[PDB]
Amino acid sequence: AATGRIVAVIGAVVDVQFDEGLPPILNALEVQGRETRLVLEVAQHLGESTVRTIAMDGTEGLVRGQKVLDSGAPIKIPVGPETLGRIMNVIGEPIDERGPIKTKQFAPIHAEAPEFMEMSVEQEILVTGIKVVDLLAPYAKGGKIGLFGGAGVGKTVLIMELINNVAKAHGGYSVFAGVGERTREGNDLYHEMIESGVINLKDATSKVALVYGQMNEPPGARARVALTGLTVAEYFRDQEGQDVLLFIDNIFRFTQAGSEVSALLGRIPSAVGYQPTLATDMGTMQERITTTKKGSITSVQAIYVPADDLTDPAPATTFAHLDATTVLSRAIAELGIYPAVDPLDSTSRIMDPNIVGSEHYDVARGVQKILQDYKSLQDIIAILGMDELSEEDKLTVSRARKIQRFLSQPFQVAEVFTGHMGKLVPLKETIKGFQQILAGEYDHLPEQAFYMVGPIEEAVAKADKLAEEH
Amino acid sequence: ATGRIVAVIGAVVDVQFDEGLPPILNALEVQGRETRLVLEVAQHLGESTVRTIAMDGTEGLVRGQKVLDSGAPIKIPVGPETLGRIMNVIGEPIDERGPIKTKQFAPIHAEAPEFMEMSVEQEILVTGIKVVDLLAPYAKGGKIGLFGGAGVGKTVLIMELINNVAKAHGGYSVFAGVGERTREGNDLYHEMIESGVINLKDATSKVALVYGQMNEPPGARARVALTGLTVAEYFRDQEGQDVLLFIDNIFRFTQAGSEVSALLGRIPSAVGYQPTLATDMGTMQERITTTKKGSITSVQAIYVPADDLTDPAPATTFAHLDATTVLSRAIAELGIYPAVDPLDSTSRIMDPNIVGSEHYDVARGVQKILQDYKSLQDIIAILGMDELSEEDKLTVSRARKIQRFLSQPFQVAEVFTGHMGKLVPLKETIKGFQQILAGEYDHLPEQAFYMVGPIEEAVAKADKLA
Amino acid sequence: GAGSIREAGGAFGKREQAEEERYFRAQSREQLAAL
Amino acid sequence: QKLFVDKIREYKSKR
Amino acid sequence: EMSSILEERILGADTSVDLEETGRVLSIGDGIARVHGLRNVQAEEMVEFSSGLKGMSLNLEPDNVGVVVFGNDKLIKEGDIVKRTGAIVDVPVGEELLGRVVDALGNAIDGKGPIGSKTRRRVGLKAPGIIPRISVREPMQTGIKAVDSLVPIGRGQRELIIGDRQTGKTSIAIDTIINQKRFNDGSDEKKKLYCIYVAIGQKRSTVAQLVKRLTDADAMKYTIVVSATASDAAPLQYLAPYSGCSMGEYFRDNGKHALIIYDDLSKQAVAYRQMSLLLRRPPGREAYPGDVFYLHSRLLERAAKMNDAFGGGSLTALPVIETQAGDVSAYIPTNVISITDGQIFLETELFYKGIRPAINVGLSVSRVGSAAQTRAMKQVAGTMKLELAQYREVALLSRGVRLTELLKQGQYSPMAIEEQVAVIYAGVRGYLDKLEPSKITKFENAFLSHVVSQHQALLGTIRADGKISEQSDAKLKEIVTNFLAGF
Amino acid sequence: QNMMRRKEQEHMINWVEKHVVQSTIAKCIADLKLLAKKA
Amino acid sequence: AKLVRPPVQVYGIEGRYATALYSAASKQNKLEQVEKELLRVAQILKEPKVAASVLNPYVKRSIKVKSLNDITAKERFSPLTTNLINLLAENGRLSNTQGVVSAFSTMMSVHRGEVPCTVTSASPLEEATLSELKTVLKSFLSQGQVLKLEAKTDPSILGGMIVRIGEKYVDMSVKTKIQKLGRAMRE
Ligand SMILES: Nc1ncnc2c1ncn2[C@@H]1O[C@H](COP(=O)(O)OP(=O)(O)OP(=O)(O)O)[C@@H](O)[C@H]1O
Ligand SMILES: Nc1ncnc2c1ncn2[C@@H]1O[C@H](COP(=O)(O)OP(=O)(O)O)[C@@H](O)[C@H]1O
Ligand SMILES: Nc1ncnc2c1ncn2[C@@H]1O[C@H](COP(=O)(O)OP(=O)(O)O)[C@@H](O)[C@H]1O
Ligand SMILES: [Mg+2]
Ligand SMILES: [Mg+2]
Ligand SMILES: [Mg+2]
Repeated sequence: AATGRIVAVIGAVVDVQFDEGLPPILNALEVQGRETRLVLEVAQHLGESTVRTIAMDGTEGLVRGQKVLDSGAPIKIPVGPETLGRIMNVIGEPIDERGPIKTKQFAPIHAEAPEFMEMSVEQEILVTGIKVVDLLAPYAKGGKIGLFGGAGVGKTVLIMELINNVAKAHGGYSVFAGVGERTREGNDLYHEMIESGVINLKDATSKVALVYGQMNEPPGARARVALTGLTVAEYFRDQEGQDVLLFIDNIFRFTQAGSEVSALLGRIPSAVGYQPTLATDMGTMQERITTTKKGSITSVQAIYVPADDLTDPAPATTFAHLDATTVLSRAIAELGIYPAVDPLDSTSRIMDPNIVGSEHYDVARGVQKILQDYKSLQDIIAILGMDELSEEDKLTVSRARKIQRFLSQPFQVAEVFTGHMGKLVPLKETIKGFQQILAGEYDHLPEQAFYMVGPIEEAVAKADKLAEEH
Repeated sequence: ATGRIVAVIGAVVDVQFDEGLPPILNALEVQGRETRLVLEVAQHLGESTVRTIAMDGTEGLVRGQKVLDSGAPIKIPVGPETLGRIMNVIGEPIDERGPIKTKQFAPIHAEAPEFMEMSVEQEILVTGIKVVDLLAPYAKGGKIGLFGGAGVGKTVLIMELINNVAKAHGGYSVFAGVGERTREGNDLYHEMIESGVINLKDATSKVALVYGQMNEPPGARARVALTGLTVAEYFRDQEGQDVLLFIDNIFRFTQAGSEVSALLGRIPSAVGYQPTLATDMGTMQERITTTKKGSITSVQAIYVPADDLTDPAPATTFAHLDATTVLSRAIAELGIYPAVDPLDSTSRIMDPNIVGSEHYDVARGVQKILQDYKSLQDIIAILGMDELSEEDKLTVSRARKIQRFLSQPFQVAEVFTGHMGKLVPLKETIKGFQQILAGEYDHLPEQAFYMVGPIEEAVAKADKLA
Repeated sequence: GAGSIREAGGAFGKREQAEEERYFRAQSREQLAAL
Repeated sequence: QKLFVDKIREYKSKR
Repeated sequence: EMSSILEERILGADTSVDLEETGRVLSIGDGIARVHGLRNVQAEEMVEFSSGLKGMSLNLEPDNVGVVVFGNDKLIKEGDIVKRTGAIVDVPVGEELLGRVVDALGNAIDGKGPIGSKTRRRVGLKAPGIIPRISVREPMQTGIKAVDSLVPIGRGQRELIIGDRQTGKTSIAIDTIINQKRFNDGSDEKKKLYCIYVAIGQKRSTVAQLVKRLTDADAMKYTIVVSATASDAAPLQYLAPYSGCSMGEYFRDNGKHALIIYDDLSKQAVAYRQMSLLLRRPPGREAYPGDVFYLHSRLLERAAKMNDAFGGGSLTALPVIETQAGDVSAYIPTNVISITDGQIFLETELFYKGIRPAINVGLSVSRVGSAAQTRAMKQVAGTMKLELAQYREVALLSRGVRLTELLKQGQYSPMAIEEQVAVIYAGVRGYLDKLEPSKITKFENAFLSHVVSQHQALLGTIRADGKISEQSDAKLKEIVTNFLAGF
Repeated sequence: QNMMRRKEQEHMINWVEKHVVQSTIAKCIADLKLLAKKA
Repeated sequence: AKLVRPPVQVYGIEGRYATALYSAASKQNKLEQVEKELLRVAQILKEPKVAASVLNPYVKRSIKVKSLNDITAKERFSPLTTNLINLLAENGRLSNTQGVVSAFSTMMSVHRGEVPCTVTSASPLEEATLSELKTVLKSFLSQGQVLKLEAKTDPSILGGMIVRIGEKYVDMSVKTKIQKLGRAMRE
């Protein structure tokens, strides 16, 4: 293998000069003579027998002339069933303090996306248990989902609820990739999965692998940890034909770390400061996250929306890479409704009367229509007043507020915030309850009876309790 | 050491020293000029080359001209002889009264006072102005800033403060004109001559003037603030006096720094400003401070570009002041002068333990009623005055009366408004605003509180109009 | 762009919220009586 | 050690 | 003295001279020295200039080294000799710093002699991983009613204080620092919180006033004040937060609990922007460097709550962010909002409406929430939060006005948790819907005086149990009804 | 007292240094011998 | 093929061309004759006629190219020197010729074990103690290295000795000693 020498160190970008045997792009290089392991990923060939690499760890204590050794292949992580229950970092090292991950096969994190002939068109609705995502923007078994939202709207709480429900009702080796999020949340997730039997530290029967690169890692690690998790999921999908789950949180940090190294990589900025290679890098990543004919990868991705923009280049670019987007609004969470899903901005590709039937589709479209007319009537309520509106308009606004409340739901992972019991509602109960609220079958009940309940039965029970107590 | 000019681009002149490279901040003298052209070393470039900044015009500089290193930074004459005189950036008399015969000279580049020299006493300084004394009172020895866009009253307010505080003072005063109209400097000189403050016949002068105006190259406008700083620093340290330092305008310091930074080969920061904006502003502002060796009551006018208070220069200069008097154009359009924004001016001695519970309560009640009126402004503007409750109508009436009462005629405005200048003691201010808040004048019209002194004059004007 | 008066959040949005929810609180405490 | 002795001499001389 | 200036201040001075590896200044300007040589100098290593100055070797370019100067570059000339130190930037850490005012490198600036520090600690260390941490459970008591009730803060949390200029952020931090006095001199050892205050880019007289406020309340015996004021070089204002964070990590790694306030991080971001623009690094949005999010995240990730196998230590961070004209959607504010575990939004509109502290309870968030509260405060604060919400949507309504006037608090008056819960009890249980709001604060002043003068046993039981038991609830009902009769 | 003890002492510390510079080729020989001890 | 790295690395276009020629001659065992030839062409190109001709920016390129080729075939140079001058003439780097020769000369210098050593004193010192200094500083070198001394005098150090050998550097001056002891006496 080749042997190089560091010739420049500027932040997280390291230039290495190879007198012989220039390493191909995307190879991993091991800096020699360090306490821990520092891996450099080749990014550019600068000519003059010099490459420009990105560091996967900190670059403190690096010397010009320090010897670098070419590994001969991209960052190869250990993949297999032995990574189940374990935690690993970007370069595939155990960070749970449980010894080494002893697999028999190693897979590079840089591979090609599946071709066009390896695609699959089958769409089966994935029942979630949450009323709004099941009614308006239903998920597909094998499709990329995506959860948009600003800071403090409930992306992590919603992804924990989804992990709970699906990954426990599942039998297919889920995989969680923590990309540039808080380490406190990583510890909380680890211990919550340990207590609920999903991670079994004894006599391993665990069904979730963990991959964690958090906010304290340099941009290289935060930009390649998503690909490491993706590689673990790709192995579980290909060499076992299993149905795999891939939870990524947060996926915006991948593009953000790319943007953070772009400037030093020697590239003119694009719009909003992003790298000129935002869309094609995001596409190279996201086209491997897909259901092929060999297996399936149901991918739930939390996507940070900077300052509730939703037109920022990173969210606007990731919209096209999804099937059932679930946008979380802040104005809805400030109404006390949770989850904060925006009904007039969430979208699914299986919301088709030939996929979810005519009843589900009609109920969803009626909910969205009445909420839009509610939005339109709010202006008249603003300037005229609620008194002069017709009884037609008053009744439609009442139905709209009641549907708003009924879209909320208590989560089993949000007891600490609300103290209420976690409710999981089947699909038919949701369809029937919204159909009955649309029909007017409960126009005699207070709107506060539908707030934070399960099906409509609990709504009328809460109505009865509020009627007796008041 | 003798160097030779090897580059001239505007105000930035490169010099190449064959031996004895001068340190940074040194003052170099160009040989062969009709007057004195001083270059201030700013960077070392290697190759035995320095990059200076010229304090005067650079026209006529040839590549190869001789430049001698003086061996020290720009040194100005300091002492009690600079009182009643005018000096430029480099400390030369520009009043045609001969040299300044001092015994000591102080470099204009000194280190800021350390942390252990800071004093913490916060006694109030009464100005005679209603809104200032009420809502954002000044402090003896604190740093004061008068923000404001173009043509809102920064200079009128600073001349009013000079009229009220400077001549009624015991110690010394220093006025550093930094990039402003030269005719205003002439007006100030002649006004101080007629007022006996500056005496051309004996040594009883009480103000030292330092002037580098808007007709000066950017180097002079960047260092004349430091010249004024140095004069005031001598009067504080070596005399122990209580000094008054007036700076107008302190924004031109940052603006000239930006103009020269363009050519110094630096990547620009936001709004095209120098990358070293806050650091230069800090190294300048941390010298304008009261220590335990003397006090410096600093009043600085701060221009605001395009009426944007979030511009990097004012947004950076906010954090250096003990009391900010933010002027507004929207208020100045209503004829309310001074145009002080009541809901944007602050002070660190607006503290009940300092000013008294009565004063604090009156100020906070005035501010609360003005904020209520501001919140109502939208509905008032769209749905008319009728749709307010009568409580809201009373709040609006009292708030408009308070707005009119915050206005005041200035003694310096006796030439372009005609009304006599009113100087309102603090007790009259507190009493009048407390009475207006209590509802004791809900029968007088709002135009009766406009441009008056104490509240009795508002009552008299209300009677006169009827 | 309907509902913009409520999306802005100025004076005419806060009063919209107040008007609407006071009306519906009255109607709610009245409907709890009829039950 | 011209500076060992000087710092102890000149201060002793300061006595 | 008369002999104690030579006896060991000279005779013991380590006057040894050794062969050291050096470099040579090619150019120097705006605090960025380009040093030729130093072939073996490490990245981010502290170097030392021939004129006593110090600097950090940031850029390692093939032909030179970009050394940022910790001080004034006026003393540095071309051709000067830059000598290595061999060590990455480190600060002195220990318990001796408690009660001192230091600069970004750990040097005493209060004139009380050297710090008797035995150990040193890097500033750019790595935050603890996933294993050494545990859930944030212990409450960090601020003494402010709105914070301690509606936006509670745990030990190991990162709570952002964000607002415009002159809205009350530094006052929130100072109240939080002063309040820990009751716990620090008490008996229970694991309730002691050693505060740390980092002043970045502030005026020097402001830090003097702040040290005076903290010593008047005798709150300096457990506080470290790191100060990189406006006149200090940009590298010092960039290094101050990491120095303070290492000083707090000392406590966090040794079974103790610390608290660190970065006041503020906008000025650290500005100093880093300057320092990186002068190194010819390409600018990003608003000319900030590309990795400013990393700059703040690797700092706020070190505020952790360790488990018991690591000592059970803690480090709570309270970053401060100033916004321009209430624009919370800016670059650095959104970065730090994405990093932290919640926010405390301050507004000038609420500030001028008499609501002080102007904590917007609608926008204020605490991602840990109830897990960081005592049981009694939780019992009352649940209903208080819900009632305040209900009032905020209809702005009952009189109860909500009573509650908001209850939330108002003076400056430098941090209450105890027992008194806080008693007040919010007397507010939510209905005994105040009879008074007019213009006497609410009067009632609370008199009521607190009466309770602390007469009923120390009830408050002692509150402080001991943590729950408002039915016995305590009944006795408190008695006290409040009798006083309301008296009032 | 502490005020006088401070300034008088810092004046003292200034006296000695501008006095020693006022106040010898054995150093050049001592420097040659001390240089050989580096090895 | 792949280049050979000179013992030192010079940067810029001067360094690029000098490293190029070092790798060129080292591959053919001709470093010394091309060193002589390059110093010779430095003398040639500091000629007033030739310098005013080729450094003139508004003289056409091929004209000075053929002039350089003429003087290069007249001077009976190695094919490496001819190729270097022609390559400098094509790319338009005639202003960088003496920079390139200086970089190549310092490459050959450091190739001959020549380490730059500098000693400083307050006043000029004995030459016998200068020979002692040379012999003692020789001990800091490996065998195969050469002493190239430059004794400058600086009366501001108040006495002592400031030795810098290569990049290692010892400061024995009494000025830095009084500075150190004074900062120790203050703190
Ligand atoms: N809880 C409070 N009650 C009453 N007054 C307060 C309170 N908090 C702050 N103030 C006052 O409002 C002003 C704000 O001062 P403070 O330093 O706390 O805000 P800030 O966020 O640090 O603004 P800046 O740093 O730009 O000066 C101060 O004059 C202070 O006296
Ligand atoms: N289903 C919910 N029920 C109650 N509160 C919730 C719910 N979801 C989110 N929240 C609240 O909103 C906050 C946001 O937490 P988080 O999931 O980390 O959002 P994000 O990661 O997008 O910033 C939570 O701390 C929680 O208090
Ligand atoms: N206190 C005042 N009273 C009356 N008129 C005023 C007052 N302040 C400003 N003005 C008017 O507004 C104009 C602006 O004056 P000036 O102080 O020079 O503004 P600036 O210095 O900010 O450009 C003045 O010509 C004056 O007519
Ligand atoms: Mg999240
Ligand atoms: Mg003006
Ligand atoms: Mg502050």
